[PDB]
Amino acid sequence: GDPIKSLLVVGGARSGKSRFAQRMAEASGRSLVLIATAQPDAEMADRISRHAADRDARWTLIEAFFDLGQTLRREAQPERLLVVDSVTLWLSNLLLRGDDLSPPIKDLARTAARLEGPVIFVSNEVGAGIVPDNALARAFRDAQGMCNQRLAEACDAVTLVTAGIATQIKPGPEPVFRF
Amino acid sequence: DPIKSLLVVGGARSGKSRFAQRMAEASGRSLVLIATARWTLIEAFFDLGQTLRREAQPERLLVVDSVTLWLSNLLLRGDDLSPPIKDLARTAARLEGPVIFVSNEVGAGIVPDNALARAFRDAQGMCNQRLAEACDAVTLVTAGIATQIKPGPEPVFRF
Amino acid sequence: PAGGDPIKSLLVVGGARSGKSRFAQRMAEASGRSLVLIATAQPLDAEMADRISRHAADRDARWTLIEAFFDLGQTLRREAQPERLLVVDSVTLWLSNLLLRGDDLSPPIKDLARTAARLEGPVIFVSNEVGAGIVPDNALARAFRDAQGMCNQRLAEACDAVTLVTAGIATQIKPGPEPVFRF
Ligand SMILES: Nc1nc2c(ncn2[C@@H]2O[C@H](COP(=O)(O)OP(=O)(O)O)[C@@H](O)[C@H]2O)c(=O)[nH]1
Ligand SMILES: Nc1nc2c(ncn2[C@@H]2O[C@H](COP(=O)(O)OP(=O)(O)O)[C@@H](O)[C@H]2O)c(=O)[nH]1
Repeated sequence: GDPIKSLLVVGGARSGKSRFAQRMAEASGRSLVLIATAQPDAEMADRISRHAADRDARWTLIEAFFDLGQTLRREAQPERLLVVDSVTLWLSNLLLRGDDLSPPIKDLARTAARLEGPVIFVSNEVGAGIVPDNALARAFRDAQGMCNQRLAEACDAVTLVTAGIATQIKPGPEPVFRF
Repeated sequence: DPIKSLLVVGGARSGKSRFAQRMAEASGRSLVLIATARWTLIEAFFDLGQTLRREAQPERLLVVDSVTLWLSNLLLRGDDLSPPIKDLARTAARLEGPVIFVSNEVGAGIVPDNALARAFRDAQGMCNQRLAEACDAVTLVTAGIATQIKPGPEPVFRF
Repeated sequence: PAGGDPIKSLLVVGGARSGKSRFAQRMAEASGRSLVLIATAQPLDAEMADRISRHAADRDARWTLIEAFFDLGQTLRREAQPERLLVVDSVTLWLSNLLLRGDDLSPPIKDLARTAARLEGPVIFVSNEVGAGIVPDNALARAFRDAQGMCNQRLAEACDAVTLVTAGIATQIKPGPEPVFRF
C-alpha cells in the first residue's frame, strides 16, 4: 500500500512486539536507528544483550532515557526509520525521576503526529490485570494507558502483537451501532 | 441491523468509557448514565439487575459506568456471585430498551497473591463471558481503538 | 489448504476465566476423535480443587483423562494417535509446576514447541496470556511471566492455528496474512 510515517506496536511482556517492530523496520529499505530507552540490574542487562545480539550491522543505536520527544524531532528524516525500544521503559524512567507524566506524554503524541521521517513506537499493554496495591504503580498503569491512547490517535497505523502474531487495528473503520 | 445491547471490554485507561459515551451521543436516543446536560444520572451499588429493568424504556439508552465496581460491592458484602451474575445476564436479554455495559479485562496478568483479588479476577472473567453471551454486540477497546468481535461468526477448526 | 481441512495443532490463548477451556472443549467435541484431556492442574489447595471440579463437571463421559503435571512433551509424544484428539488442560499450570519444582523453563518450553511439529495425532494447547499487567514485585513472578510469553510465541509459531479468546468469544489470528507496511 501507500507509505506511512508512524506505526504503534502494542503488546504484553515478552509478546514478540520488539522482534515484530525490528522485522517491519528491516523490510523498509531505510537507514535503521534504534532509539534505546532502557536503563541498565541483571534483568535489564539480559534484555538489552538479547536485543543487541539479534541486531546486525545495519542498525545505529542512539540513547534517549528521558529526552525521547526531542530525540525523535532531531533524528527523524525520510531517509531513516527510527524504532523506539520501549515507550514503557521511557515512561518508567520519568516516573521514578519524579516527572509529571502528562506533559511529556502530550508532547510525544504531538511529535508523533508531525513526524517528517518514519518511526515505529513499541509499547506495552499494562492495563489488563488487577488494580495495583501501591499508588505509584496505579499512576504508572493509568499514564501508560493514557499514553497508548494518545499515540494510537497520532499514529498512521496501530498493530496489537499477541504471542508473536501481529494484528492491524488501524487503519480500520470504527464499528457503528444502531439501537 | 439495530441491537438492544452492547458489551465494551478493555483494560485500565483503554478509552472504553469515552467510547461507550460517544456511541450513545451518535444514537439519536435519550442518553442516561448508571453509576455503581443531555444525560440523567442514577445510582445502583447493589440492585443493578432490578435497577436496569425499572429505568430502561424504548426511548432511553442506558450506559452502565462499571460492571467492575458493582461486582466489587457484592464481593465486599460476602455475596455468592454466581446467582446475581446469572440474573444480570438474563436481565440483559429482556430490557424494555437498549443498554451499553462498560467492563474491564482484569485476567491478562499474573495470579494475584491475595484471596480477594483472585476471587474478583475470577468473578470479573465469568461476568464478562455471561454478558458477552447475552448481549447482541461486543467490542474490545485497546489504546482507544474499538474492534467488534460480536456479531461475527466465531472461528471453527476441524481435526 | 481450505480452512475446513483437518489441522494438526491449535493454540487457544486467553486471560484467566476467559472461556478458553470451553472453546477448546467445543472444538474437540465437534470432532469424531477419541477425546483425551491431558491434565496439568495439581489440587494444591481448595481454589485449585474447585477449578478441577468445574472442568470435570463440564466434560461428558466421551472424555478420557491422563495426568502430566511435569512430563507434558513426553506424554503428548506417547499418547497422540491419529484417532485421538489431545487437549492440554493448561500450558500455564504445567509451567507453574516446573517453576515450583525448580526446573530450568527454557529447555522444556523449546522441546514442547518442537514436539507440536511432529505428533502422530492432533492436539489443542490451552494457555494463559499473563503479560498485559504491570511488572511483578518478586523475581519468580517476573521469571514466570517472561517464560510464559516466550512459550506462547513458540507454540503460536509451531501450531497450524491460533485463537485469542476474550470474554468467552474466540477470534482467529492464525492462519491469516501478517500486516505489511511501507515507510
Ligand atoms: N525487572 C524488569 N524486567 C523487565 C522490564 N521490562 C522488560 N523486562 C524484561 O524483558 C522481558 C520482555 O522482553 P522483550 O524482548 O522486551 O519482550 P517483547 O518485545 O514483548 O517480546 C520481560 O518478560 C522481562 O523479563 C522491567 O521494567 N523490569
Ligand atoms: N489459586 C489459583 N487459582 C487459579 C490458578 N489458575 C487458575 N485458577 C483459578 O481458575 C480460574 C480459571 O478457570 P478456567 O476454567 O481455567 O478459566 P478459562 O479456561 O480461562 O475460562 C481463575 O480465575 C482462578 O480462579 C492458580 O494457579 N492458582
